Amino acid sequence: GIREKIKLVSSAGTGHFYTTTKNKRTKPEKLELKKFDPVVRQHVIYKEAKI
Amino acid sequence: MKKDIHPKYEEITASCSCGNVMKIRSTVGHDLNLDVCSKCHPFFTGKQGRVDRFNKRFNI
Amino acid sequence: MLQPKRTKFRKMHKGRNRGLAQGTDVSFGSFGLKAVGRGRLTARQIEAARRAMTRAVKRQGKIWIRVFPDKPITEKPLAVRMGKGKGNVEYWVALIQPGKVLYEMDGVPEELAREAFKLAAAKLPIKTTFVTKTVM
Amino acid sequence: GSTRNGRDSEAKRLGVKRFGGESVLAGSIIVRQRGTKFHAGANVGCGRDHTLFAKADGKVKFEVKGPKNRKFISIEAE
Amino acid sequence: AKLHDYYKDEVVKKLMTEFNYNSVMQVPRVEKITLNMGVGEAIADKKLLDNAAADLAAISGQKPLITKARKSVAGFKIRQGYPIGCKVTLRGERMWEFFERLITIAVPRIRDFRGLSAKSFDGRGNYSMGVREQIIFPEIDYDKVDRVRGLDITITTTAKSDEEGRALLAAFDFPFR
Amino acid sequence: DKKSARIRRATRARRKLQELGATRLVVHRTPRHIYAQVIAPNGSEVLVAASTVEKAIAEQLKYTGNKDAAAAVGKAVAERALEKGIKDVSFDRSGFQYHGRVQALADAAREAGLQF
RNA sequence: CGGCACGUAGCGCAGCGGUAGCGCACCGUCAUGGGGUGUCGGGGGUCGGAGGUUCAAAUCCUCUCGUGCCGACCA
RNA sequence: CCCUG
RNA sequence: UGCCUGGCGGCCGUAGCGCGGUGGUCCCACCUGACCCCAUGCCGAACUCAGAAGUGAAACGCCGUAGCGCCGAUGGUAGUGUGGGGUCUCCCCAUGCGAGAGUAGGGAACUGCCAGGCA
RNA sequence: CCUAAAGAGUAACGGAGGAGCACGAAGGUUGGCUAAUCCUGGUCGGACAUCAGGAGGUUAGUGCAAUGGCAUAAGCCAGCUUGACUGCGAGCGUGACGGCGCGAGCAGGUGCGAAAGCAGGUCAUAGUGAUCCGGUGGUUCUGAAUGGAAGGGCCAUCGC
RNA sequence: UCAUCCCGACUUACCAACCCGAUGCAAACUGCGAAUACCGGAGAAUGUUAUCACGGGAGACACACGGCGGGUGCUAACGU
Ligand SMILES: [Mg+2]
Ligand SMILES: [Mg+2]
Ligand SMILES: [Mg+2]
Ligand SMILES: [Mg+2]
Ligand SMILES: [Mg+2]
Ligand SMILES: [Mg+2]
Ligand SMILES: [Mg+2]
Ligand SMILES: [Mg+2]
Ligand SMILES: [Mg+2]
Ligand SMILES: [Mg+2]
Ligand SMILES: [Mg+2]
Ligand SMILES: [Mg+2]
Ligand SMILES: [Mg+2]
Ligand SMILES: [Mg+2]
Ligand SMILES: [Mg+2]
Ligand SMILES: [Mg+2]
Ligand SMILES: [Mg+2]
Ligand SMILES: [Mg+2]
Ligand SMILES: [Mg+2]
Ligand SMILES: [Mg+2]
Ligand SMILES: [Zn+2]
Repeated sequence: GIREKIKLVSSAGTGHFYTTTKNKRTKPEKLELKKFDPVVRQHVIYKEAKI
Repeated sequence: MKKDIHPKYEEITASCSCGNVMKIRSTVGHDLNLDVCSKCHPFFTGKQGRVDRFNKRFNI
Repeated sequence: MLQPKRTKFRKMHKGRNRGLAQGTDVSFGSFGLKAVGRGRLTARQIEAARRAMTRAVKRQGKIWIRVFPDKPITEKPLAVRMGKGKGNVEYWVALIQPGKVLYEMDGVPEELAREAFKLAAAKLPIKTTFVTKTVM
Repeated sequence: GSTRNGRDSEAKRLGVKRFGGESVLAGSIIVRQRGTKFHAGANVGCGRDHTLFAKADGKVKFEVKGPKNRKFISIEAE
Repeated sequence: AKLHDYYKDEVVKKLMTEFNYNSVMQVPRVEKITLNMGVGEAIADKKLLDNAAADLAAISGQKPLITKARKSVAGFKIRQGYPIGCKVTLRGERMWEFFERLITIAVPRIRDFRGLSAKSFDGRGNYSMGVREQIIFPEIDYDKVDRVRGLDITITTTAKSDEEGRALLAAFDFPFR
Repeated sequence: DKKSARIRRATRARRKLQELGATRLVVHRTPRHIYAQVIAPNGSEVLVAASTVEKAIAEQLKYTGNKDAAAAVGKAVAERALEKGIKDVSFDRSGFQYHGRVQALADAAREAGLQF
């Protein structure tokens, strides 16, 4: 209900993004996770971006 | 014992007024002057009637 | 009028009454009224029988009631179509098989106990009989 | 009147799928269950909803083992 | 430390004498001494808990646990895991220095002191006691205190019964009445 | 108590190794002595054993409960395991922390030839 | 008979997870020759009953017995 | 505003 | 070869509790210290390390003891498949299977590998 | 969950309860720990706050209903992290079908651990919506004379 | 009821927690537990392949009673 969708876009600049859900009421700060990126084959920083 | 969180702690001389000195490892730093110790408390040393008051009051 | 003080569930299935009862022995007292037929006993029937026993004997001896009406019975109110939910709870019964020692008593002479059991059996809806404590 | 009941769920088709003494292929489901009613023994894996599957071919075989008397399923290799 | 020397030099053989044991370590020891101070008004103000923790650090020479609520209780308006107490545990040479401090400074300084109750044992040889005013303690000074406060003391020992514990404490000349 | 606590700690690793079916290099540590056994995957038959209570180790070692004891018994169990022909074992700390004497044991075995 | 609305101080009424509130009324003192009106200052409630969850229940749920309303229709 | 017949 | 001890298993209460006794040459445990390796949301309590003065107190092992827990017959009873039958809410007969509870009784475990001490 | 007749399945306006979520830690690993309740003792502190000891043995707990689980803990605590990965998938369960679910193993890269190893979300089972029509980003895959472009396709994803 | 500040002392018309002993009951109880049933393997006989797969054509998806196990109803109904 209160969790809304966000996309984690890569810092490799290839425009590849995962999508998760987030509770912005509890945690206003952004989300950065080192996750696998399939086009650059490296575990790279995925940072929060709006839908 | 960790390091750098416990309160600061050295040896201190203490002196009780009955002529007593003792050697105590503590935190206040300065030496201690003591009112009463275990060697001079009345309980520790052990130093801790109507008809008689009537007779002494109104003796005949 | 006997009734459990609280129960896990408000309504219960109809069930069956097959088999022969245990508790077929006189346990506490000496002289017992034991069922021979098979059927249900309303808590009202239990109360009426117990009253008949105690006021026939006039408060000597002691009376044990070896059955308890734990089973709720529903009845649908009149002029109501079939279905639309199980009916409301109406009274409580105890399923009694043959050979169930229903009532038990002690401290009383034999003829008086037999007479009191005769009044009790007249109030009961099922076949009963008189039994005596055996040492084994 | 009206009822507050009338709800139920679809049945989940639990239970033992391959009984004692079956010949099983690799990856075949032995038991679907809620929790480890049956525990995994040799050559048996326990998938994330506690589904017991055969990690290798062979003959499936039930046992009781352990100090707490638990049912274990194993695959005795053919 | 000198109390430990007193123990190892005379108290063990004295215990041997009046109890007729078979072992010098049938002679009981002091297992631990823990100091508690329940500061349950922290729900009203958490800062006085910090002041109290500083005071208990001052007496103990040791940083205390800020212990939290085990289970939420309606009557005292506490939630589970809320910091409402302070505690230290004392072992070894710290037993002996703090016990020396207590038995040779603090119990002479108790206001209207008449001795301690010998019935304060818990039935298993362990002793407990309650101090009402920490100002009887010279580890804290008079005019820098904020609130009157007390604490409670437990000496847990390996003694198997109350008579064993009271015999040990009488060997240390603990003021029973 | 401490023995049952150590057994409870070791049970997870021991059943994991028993399910994997690997030969086990089990350590047992006492304040005075240390013992090490390489045992079969069946869990009932040992392959080799080495301990500080043996004369052929205690005669040249000074004290039996130190890092030197751990290193010597690790060296010894390593060559007897190699000459019996294992080359491949999985470690079993048996609830002891992987630190100090147990660590010195494992390092001695690893440097003296076992890979784990 | 089926819903759905409410049981709050002596009375009339708000409040519908942690606090019980307003008015009339009662009491005490002033003002009056005295009463009323007026002025000052107080108190008063198992929150309808019972039991279930929750750290906690007036507030959430179930049943209960009261009062009100809307329907108990085609034949 | 009122003042028991 | 025998006894004792430790480790790892088999087995999962006939094996577990209780009560009484017994052991420290070796082993084990308690233990002695801990500025150091490491550690305590405080404490060398635990964990870790360096040792070996003392103790088998606790622990642990062993032995004895049914006060229990546990196992457990034979027969009987309940139930039930199949075929028939009745007074058909429930029972009966032929036949096959055959409980649970309880009783007599059993029962204070047995065993494999390695290592150490003594004989 | 029961009805449901000891495989599965099985109806009723049959009997009882829940959901339309939550969490970047409440996930991964490593390491450690064990509950409820009661009694005794103790300053405010009382029946119940904190501490010590004893009995007890999961009668606790599980983010939320019930059932089945759980001590090797799936329960509690701390350190480090992002496997809540990408392309696949032997085989199997379950559905009339659309579908749903389990899954060893392979390749790339990673986290934890000394390593053996574990990790493709949470103890499991609820927490959800086909298709069309569009919207956003990438991919020349196509591109109505040719080069582009629009539009379309594919991949990711959004709006009942 | 006696003393009634803390204390404390009596009797129960009495009510009774825990535990122990004994007797029952449960669809939503299980420290036990069948008969049947169901899955699989081997074996002999019998059966007009009775089995499975694919393709052509359907019909049917209003059932009734009786037996046994049950829910519901009144263990009422030629009820459901
Ligand atoms: Mg009309
Ligand atoms: Mg008038
Ligand atoms: Mg130590
Ligand atoms: Mg002993
Ligand atoms: Mg039997
Ligand atoms: Mg024994
Ligand atoms: Mg079934
Ligand atoms: Mg069936
Ligand atoms: Mg069908
Ligand atoms: Mg672990
Ligand atoms: Mg977890
Ligand atoms: Mg979780
Ligand atoms: Mg869950
Ligand atoms: Mg063109
Ligand atoms: Mg053109
Ligand atoms: Mg496009
Ligand atoms: Mg139709
Ligand atoms: Mg139909
Ligand atoms: Mg039909
Ligand atoms: Mg019909
Ligand atoms: Zn003095």
